[PDB]
Amino acid sequence: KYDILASEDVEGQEAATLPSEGGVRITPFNLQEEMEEGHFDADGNYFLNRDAQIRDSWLDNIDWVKIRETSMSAQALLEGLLELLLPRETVAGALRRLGARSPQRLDRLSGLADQMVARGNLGVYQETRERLAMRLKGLG
Amino acid sequence: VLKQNPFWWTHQRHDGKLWNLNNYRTDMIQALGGVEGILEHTLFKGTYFPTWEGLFWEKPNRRFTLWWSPTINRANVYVGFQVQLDLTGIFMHGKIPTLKISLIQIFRAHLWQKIHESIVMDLCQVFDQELDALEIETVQKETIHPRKSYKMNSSCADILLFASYKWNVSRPSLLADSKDVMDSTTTQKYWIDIQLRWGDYDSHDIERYARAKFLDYTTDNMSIYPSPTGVLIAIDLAYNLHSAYGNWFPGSKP
Amino acid sequence: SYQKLLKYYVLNALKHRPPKAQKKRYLFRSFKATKFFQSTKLDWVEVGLQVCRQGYNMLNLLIHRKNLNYLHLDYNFNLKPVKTLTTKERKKSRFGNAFHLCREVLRLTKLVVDSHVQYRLGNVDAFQLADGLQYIFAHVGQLTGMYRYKYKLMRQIRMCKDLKHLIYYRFNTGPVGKGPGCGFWAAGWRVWLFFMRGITPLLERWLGNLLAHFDLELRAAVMHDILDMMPEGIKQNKARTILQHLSEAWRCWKANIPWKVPGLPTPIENMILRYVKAKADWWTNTAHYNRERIRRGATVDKTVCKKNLGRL
Amino acid sequence: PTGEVLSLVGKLEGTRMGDKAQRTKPQ
Amino acid sequence: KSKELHAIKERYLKFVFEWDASEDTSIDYNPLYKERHQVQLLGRGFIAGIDLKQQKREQSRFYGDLMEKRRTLEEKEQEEARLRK
Amino acid sequence: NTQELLDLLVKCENKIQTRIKIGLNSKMPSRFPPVVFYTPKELGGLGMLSMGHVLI
Amino acid sequence: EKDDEEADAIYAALDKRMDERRKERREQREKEEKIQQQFSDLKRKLAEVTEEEWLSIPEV
Amino acid sequence: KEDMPPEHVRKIIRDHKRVYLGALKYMPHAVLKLLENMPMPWEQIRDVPVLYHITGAISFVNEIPWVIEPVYISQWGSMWIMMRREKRDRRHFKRMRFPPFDDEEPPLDYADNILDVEPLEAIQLELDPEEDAPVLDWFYDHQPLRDSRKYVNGSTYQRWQFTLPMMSTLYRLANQLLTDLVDDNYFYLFDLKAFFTSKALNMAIPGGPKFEPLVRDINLQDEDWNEFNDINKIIIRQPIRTEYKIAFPYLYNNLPHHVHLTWYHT
Repeated sequence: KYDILASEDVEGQEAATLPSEGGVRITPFNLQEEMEEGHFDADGNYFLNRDAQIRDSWLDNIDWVKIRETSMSAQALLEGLLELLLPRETVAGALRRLGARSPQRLDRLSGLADQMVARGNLGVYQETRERLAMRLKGLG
Repeated sequence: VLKQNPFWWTHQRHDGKLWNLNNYRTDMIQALGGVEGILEHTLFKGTYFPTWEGLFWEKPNRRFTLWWSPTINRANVYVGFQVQLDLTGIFMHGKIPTLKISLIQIFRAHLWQKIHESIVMDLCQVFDQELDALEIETVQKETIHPRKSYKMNSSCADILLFASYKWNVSRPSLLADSKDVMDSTTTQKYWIDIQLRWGDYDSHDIERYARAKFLDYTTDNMSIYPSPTGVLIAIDLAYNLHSAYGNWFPGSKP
Repeated sequence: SYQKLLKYYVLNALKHRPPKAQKKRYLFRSFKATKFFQSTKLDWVEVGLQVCRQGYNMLNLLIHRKNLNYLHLDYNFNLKPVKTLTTKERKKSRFGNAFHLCREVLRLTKLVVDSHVQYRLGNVDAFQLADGLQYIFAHVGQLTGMYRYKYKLMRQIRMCKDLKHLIYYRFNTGPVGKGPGCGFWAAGWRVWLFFMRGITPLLERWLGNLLAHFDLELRAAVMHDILDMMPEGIKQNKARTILQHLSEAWRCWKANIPWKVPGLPTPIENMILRYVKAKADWWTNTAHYNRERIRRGATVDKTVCKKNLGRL
Repeated sequence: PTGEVLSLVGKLEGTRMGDKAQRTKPQ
Repeated sequence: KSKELHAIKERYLKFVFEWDASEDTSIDYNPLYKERHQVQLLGRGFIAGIDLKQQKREQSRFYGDLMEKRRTLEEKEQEEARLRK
Repeated sequence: NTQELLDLLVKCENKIQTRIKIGLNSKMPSRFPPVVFYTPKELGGLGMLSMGHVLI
Repeated sequence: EKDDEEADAIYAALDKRMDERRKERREQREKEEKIQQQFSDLKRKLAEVTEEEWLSIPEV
Repeated sequence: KEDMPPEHVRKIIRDHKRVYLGALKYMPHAVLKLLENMPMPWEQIRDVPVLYHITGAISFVNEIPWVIEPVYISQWGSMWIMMRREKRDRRHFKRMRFPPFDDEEPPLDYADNILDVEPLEAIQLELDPEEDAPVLDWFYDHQPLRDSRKYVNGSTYQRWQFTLPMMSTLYRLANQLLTDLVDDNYFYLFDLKAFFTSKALNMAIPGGPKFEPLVRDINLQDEDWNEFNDINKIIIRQPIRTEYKIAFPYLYNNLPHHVHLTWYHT
């Protein structure tokens, strides 16, 4: 293949660092980027390295450079939710029985359930008071 | 013979020559807009030869695209563009790598800054030689940013003239505006600007460019100028054209 | 517009395929069976805002999971770069057409939901809401720009324009002058609902991804078949010799020469001859196909074209 | 005004095959 | 007439949002296939969408006169009574 | 007299111009000014003999 | 994680629940929709040769 | 089996891990079901069932919009009447400004800015008390007659049984959207079979669709003169239109294939 001309051959390729000025982009004075994109030839042609990749029509044409524009303790949370929890009733139905609208008790219980899920267990809404009280006893 | 012969039927030697096309070439030249109209799109006016008859070539893609650059890299041909070359005031509408390599090699070693510096110091020497008779106190070489030579979006001060008096300056008029009206005002410090550009085929009008640059930069915020009175000399290196539109004090214009 | 509506009416009637037999499997029932989902009964506008924000967060998480912070996706679902993008950066922000199709679908959703929210607050009127919705559903190539990321979407856009023409010119008759006052949004809405029927699996699949030498091959297969019944011990000596004999046979067949190795076994020689015949047939077929393609106008490099020429 | 050539079919009513054909003089 | 003979001779011998108006049919030479006769539906049926008063003004007026002829004075006054209602 | 040949000639002229365009730049332009091709060879241009209805 | 693995199992069950709509027919059509087959006769006959002709194979 | 209160998911979403990721795979379904269950211009408010994720990752509308077709067409007929009667009253009609909201504002929270706001009136026709009695009481409901076991199958809303004074009232209201033909003779040589035949014969009925050639074959300039088709043996009285080749596809046509015979008189 034709020997790709070196960026020193042209010379005067000042290593400019400014990316853009006045909105318009600043082209690099060095042909390293253009050579990487597609190599020159021995006589100043532009055999372009075939871009074999996924199509992304937004990226290939960026609108002509577009416009250039605390958690409580686990034991504490369990104890509080148990205090908010009516006898022989899960957390979910506890949301139900207080959802026929004390409001403050309702959103307190819902929030407790929510960060309890955030802890890493998603079976919160499917546990009766007996199971979670047994869990509290096990951890206590 | 390994070459396919278009003229399998006729021999030049026996039949003669059955067609002539020199008239076609001449009519082609005429229809293209005359020799001069052909050459306007070329970079010839940037070579500053006096006339076109006495030249010859040396027997080219690179030469072909560079020579036809002012009519190819125009904003009309490619749109959604004007990425600027580094350390240079040139605008390449569209990524033209062959034109780009020609344009870097033609502007190597901070050449644009060298033109700006040379124009500045030559005009400074001119005003030093013409200090007293123009009623000039002194000439001050303004602190010019290294990238101000290739600063298109805005501009700053280049050369200042102190009067030791109050100059009477006129309205902003072009360098050829022999008929200029008085501004009915006075000033003591006079500014001069050195603006360089690469006019393409459509926008090589140095007079309009100079007028627009002067009327925009004077009314600009990123363009801090010591006095509202001054001149802005725009020089088109592409077609070797020049024009200044700013104010004029006595003797300044000629 | 009338004739173009009729064209798709006729094509729908003609290209109609019977709905395939299947077993009823309902997605949302499976969603409710698990413990991860629950149910309530909300106002439509509330769920519109929920879905808007949810889709916005999904797209932001897709962007930020590359830990790149140089693209900005605002609330109206515009993906603007924040800084001028480097060539290294313009290779990592290559998402695919699916991403921008989904982003523009969510922009359409946002437009509809925010129009309803405008009506609900008191900003606009019922009639103004209806006119806004028809405008959205008709002018969607001028409000979203989906069609860049899928070209077939120009059938839907032209069809919504066709419906606009068919409807407006009976709406605007008599005292009703020409202007922005028609709110019969029922047709474009359907057109954009049947678009999502089709592309829902496609975008779901791409979310599922993102988140959570034919002659040489034939020669290799022939060599493997020969070596399978060949001695295991003779593998570094006889396999190379057999391959060289096959290459010599191919060269002789190209040169119309009678390649023959007396030392080669008769069954091995017969297998090599069969391989040579198959290779010659494949080469002849490929040469004929390539010559026909070149004659028709197919473009190829001069070197491979010259190779095909030499084969012919 | 696009720069692509246009098919000469239909745009040649005003010309003949030889109009503007000139013969050179002896040299 | 000229287009008829031409028809006989012919027979026997970028994102575009809007449709190109050259895609249109219906440009006939036969005046029976251009100026068709419009259904009147006994003067009592109308077209969907269009404004009713406009159609009632633009209808062919055949059946109005045929009523005015055939209708007897009692049916005439009943029809006038409904008209005034 | 041959119309198909006139159409073919114009198509092939456009193909030649388009290949020159692609060699000159990767992206296809709008309103490439024709004086690039038709200018005589001694005057820098390529020198394309034309057989089509191109308007300057 | 444990919760993450449980979620992945649940979602995989969800996905396999869905294509079950046409799973049998799709899989049947896909199943319904070679060189060694052509070379089998010569391949079988090549094992008939004895080992005294294996190391005697010449090279080009 | 647990309809959880509307004030739970509100807080969950307002307050914001493969559990959260395996759910986002289905957002096109959420969009499709939300845009599908979109209120009609006669409703101010529509309360829809919602099936959400316990993290607020995704929220589907768990409903299909079933309608009784006569009632839907009559409601949109009244809509047509109203939106036409209004535009002629407001000669300067101000369109909504798109996009409705600025590109940098997070969506307004429903709980604070829309929850207790009493919405504006919807588009609704003034149904006359006497001549609209059969439909006066339930016309502009969400799902009319859903809980009246006399007229609708059940709460699943899959079958309607109507009386004739209701069907007449629904028929009068929809008339602005109705053709008011009594036949299908209007559609002679302008129906599905005619367009099928014109497509198969590679011709266009003036006023109809224009497809592309079904299969490349002989052409009207591809057959020579024979002694059969000699144009000197042919009497021309009236040109053989293409409609004559659609109406009688076997008398007026060489090689007719895929010719769906058009229905004759009615």
